[PDB]
Amino acid sequence: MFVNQHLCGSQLVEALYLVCGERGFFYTPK
Amino acid sequence: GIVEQCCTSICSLYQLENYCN
Repeated sequence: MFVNQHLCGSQLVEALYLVCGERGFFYTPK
Repeated sequence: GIVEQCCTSICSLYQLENYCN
């Protein structure tokens, strides 16, 4: 399942988007 | 942060949820 993979760049942002749903999220690559 | 935990190493659902508002 994608949550247990390497997720990089836009795939990481899209995973956050799908998992977090109405909560929204923060993406801080630092 | 999230890149180290989910891109450079293997992600988890906890790691993603830790960045939900």
